Amino acid sequence: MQYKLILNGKTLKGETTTEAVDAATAEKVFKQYANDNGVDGEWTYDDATKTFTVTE
Repeated sequence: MQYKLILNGKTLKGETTTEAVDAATAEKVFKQYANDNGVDGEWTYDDATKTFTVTE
């Protein structure tokens, strides 16, 4: 599957589409992108919308 990351705060607000395949892998990819850009913090995910949020 393809998963959407919403990054919300600090450095940037926006949505980046990563061809992340599965849930597990997308957490490891998304922790990296988040920490790469600054917004290390709390994680939420919703399945039905293919949606991951890095929230303050």
